[PDB]
Amino acid sequence: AKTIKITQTRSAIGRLPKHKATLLGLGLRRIGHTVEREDTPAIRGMINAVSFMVKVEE
Amino acid sequence: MFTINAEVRKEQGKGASRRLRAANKFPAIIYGGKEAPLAIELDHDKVMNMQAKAEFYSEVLTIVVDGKEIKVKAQDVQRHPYKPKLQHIDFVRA
Amino acid sequence: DKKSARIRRATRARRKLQELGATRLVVHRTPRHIYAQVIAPNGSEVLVAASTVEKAIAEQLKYTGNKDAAAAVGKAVAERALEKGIKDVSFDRSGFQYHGRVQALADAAREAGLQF
Amino acid sequence: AHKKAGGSTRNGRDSEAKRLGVKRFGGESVLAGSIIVRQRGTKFHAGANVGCGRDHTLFAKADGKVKFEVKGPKNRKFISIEAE
Amino acid sequence: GKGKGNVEYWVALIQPGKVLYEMDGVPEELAREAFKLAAAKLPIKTTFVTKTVM
RNA sequence: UGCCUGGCGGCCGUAGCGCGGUGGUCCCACCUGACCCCAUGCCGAACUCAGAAGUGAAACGCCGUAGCGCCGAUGGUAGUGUGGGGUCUCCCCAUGCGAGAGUAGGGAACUGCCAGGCAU
RNA sequence: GCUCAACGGAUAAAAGGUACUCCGGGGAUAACAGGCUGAUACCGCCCAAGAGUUCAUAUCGACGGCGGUGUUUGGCACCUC
RNA sequence: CCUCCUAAAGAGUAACGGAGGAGCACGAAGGUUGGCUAAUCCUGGUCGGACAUCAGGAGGUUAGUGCAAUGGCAUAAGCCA
RNA sequence: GUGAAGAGGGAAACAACCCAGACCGCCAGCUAAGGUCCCAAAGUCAUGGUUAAGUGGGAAACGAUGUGGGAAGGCCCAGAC
Ligand SMILES: [Mg+2]
Ligand SMILES: [Mg+2]
Ligand SMILES: [Mg+2]
Ligand SMILES: [Mg+2]
Ligand SMILES: [Mg+2]
Ligand SMILES: [Mg+2]
Ligand SMILES: [Mg+2]
Ligand SMILES: [Mg+2]
Ligand SMILES: [Mg+2]
Ligand SMILES: [Mg+2]
Ligand SMILES: [Mg+2]
Ligand SMILES: [Mg+2]
Ligand SMILES: [Mg+2]
Ligand SMILES: [Mg+2]
Ligand SMILES: [Mg+2]
Ligand SMILES: [Mg+2]
Ligand SMILES: [Mg+2]
Ligand SMILES: [Mg+2]
Ligand SMILES: [Mg+2]
Ligand SMILES: [Mg+2]
Ligand SMILES: [Mg+2]
Ligand SMILES: [Mg+2]
Ligand SMILES: [Mg+2]
Ligand SMILES: [Mg+2]
Repeated sequence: AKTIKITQTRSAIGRLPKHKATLLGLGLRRIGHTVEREDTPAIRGMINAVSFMVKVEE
Repeated sequence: MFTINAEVRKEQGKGASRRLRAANKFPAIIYGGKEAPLAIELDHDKVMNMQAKAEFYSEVLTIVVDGKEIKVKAQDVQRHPYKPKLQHIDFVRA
Repeated sequence: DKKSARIRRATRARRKLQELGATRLVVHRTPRHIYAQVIAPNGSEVLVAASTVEKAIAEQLKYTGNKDAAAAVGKAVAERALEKGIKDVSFDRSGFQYHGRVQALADAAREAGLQF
Repeated sequence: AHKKAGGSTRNGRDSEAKRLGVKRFGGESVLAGSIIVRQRGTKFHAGANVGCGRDHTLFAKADGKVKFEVKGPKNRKFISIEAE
Repeated sequence: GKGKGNVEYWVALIQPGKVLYEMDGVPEELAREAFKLAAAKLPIKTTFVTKTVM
């Protein structure tokens, strides 16, 4: 039920394809895109995978 | 005969240990005995100077942690591969 | 050792039966007594057991270690298996040469009704 | 010392890779007759409902799910097919 | 090309901490001088270490 | 129910080896003898048959033993996925995974079914 | 029934010269020069056995070690066919 | 064409990279049933020894696998009938 | 991963390096890498250290009372160096 906001803060150019797929799964589309998602262990795992290029407003 | 002031480690692992060894301390363990092991955070320079004596590895050390004194033996020592520094000390409750 | 050699001999047919899933009529022959068991395919449950060591079988026997005692014990084990409805088993000679007392037990069981 | 010298090599031979190894891993669900592992010699053994071909290829003999287990006194590795 | 080369000399890869030479039965200062003389012939930085119980 | 023994397993060294001891009413083993059934590329050794005098000697079972084998943490170390950095053929930092060896220590297995024996 | 072994086997059946040469192409690929690199080469320096009547270091300097230059022989094939 | 490595713990993966083999053999060296377990060393023993056959022990598969190497193999895939 | 087939900002210049993916227009704002003395937009910013070599702004073994920090140790007002 709890919802976090995820803001992409770095480019996806030159990232690993798995990182790009994680960005797509989160739904982030471009730098400075902020999306709202639910707070699940799976979502936390995605954020941990791409933690270097996204910021989380919990 | 030698007293070693020790403090309780808060975080364990590779990162925390390397942080200690940079900050001029080094991890150590007190195992043996009938109770659970205790991880401690020794002062590297003092312990190196005090272990310079050859009787460090023979007499029963005393360790002061939280005022509680523990009578120990120096069981095993890990040294830096190419430096006069210590990386880890195994103490046995005795 | 003799029993070590016997176990080594038996193990192949025992494993074949154990993977096939056959109910197993395992024999065990000693110089004095001859034992027979019928065991479930899992190997940890003894369905029936007839032996010359027990009074009900022994008291009708002169000597417990010969072909006639073997025939008596085979007859007994086969009839008890038929009363438990075991019907169809497979023979585990346990390394013993299928001959003499073991063969006599086998024929006694076959004529009594166990199918193998 | 002008151009070069010379000298042949005696090697430079090899054979087509055979594509051995485990085909269906533990937990998978196979159809009857599915090859579970191609191997040289019984590195893996045939457990329940698993048959061993001439080239020691293990194939499932019954529909179900693969299951590896260490079994026996020699701690060998047996592939079994749980009934599914 | 045209294959590999021929074996010419044998080496022993050295990693930090490896105790190359050991010596016994001599005074410590003479050991230091001998080890200095030896290290002068090697392409790797060295140091003088002593025996310890553990 | 207790304990001993035999069989079939479970499991596959905390379960194996060594060393010391102990068991024969029952079981087991050794044992006695070969028209025989059956047998040895010779030999009743083994396999087999007919038995039971004797002994637990060997084997086996059990018990006790740490001399080994075996298992074995906590901690540290090595390595390493992702992101950075350095005087970059090697390293370091953040974070995640984290051994091998070794140390303390444990350790002389445990357990199911059936049958027989003894004390009930 | 093919050592069709150049082994997916151009024919059943086939070797050479060209400085007398010719055409299409290539710096996809060589010789000359340039380039990168520096094994080699050349020049330095470190340790110092020893030689030097005694004395390692006036002058040499073994066994080894560390660099510089781009001065030869090279390596590569980046420019130019 | 076969085997190991490179090959980066699924498969696959190049070099004029590092090592070796094949162009078969067998009517039994195949099937099945029954049975058996090796190398080596030590001790004792006629010719007879370091190495022949015999007996005992230690050992533990350090053997064998018709031929390369790998993976296997004690329930034997090894050895007899 | 990038270039090929990706412009733009940075690395002085510098396909392939760092940042970042150009639909068009604007004499609007916030930033990434990288920077803020002048060329040349932005700190002659604040705090505490270090360097005296133009190091910064090429290079090793090795050498040295350069300087800064640290933990010891030796001899000392029977007055030590
Ligand atoms: Mg780390
Ligand atoms: Mg090749
Ligand atoms: Mg461990
Ligand atoms: Mg061809
Ligand atoms: Mg071809
Ligand atoms: Mg022309
Ligand atoms: Mg070119
Ligand atoms: Mg040229
Ligand atoms: Mg040149
Ligand atoms: Mg040019
Ligand atoms: Mg040009
Ligand atoms: Mg692979
Ligand atoms: Mg891989
Ligand atoms: Mg064969
Ligand atoms: Mg065969
Ligand atoms: Mg093109
Ligand atoms: Mg660009
Ligand atoms: Mg692109
Ligand atoms: Mg640009
Ligand atoms: Mg530049
Ligand atoms: Mg520019
Ligand atoms: Mg676009
Ligand atoms: Mg701004
Ligand atoms: Mg300005």
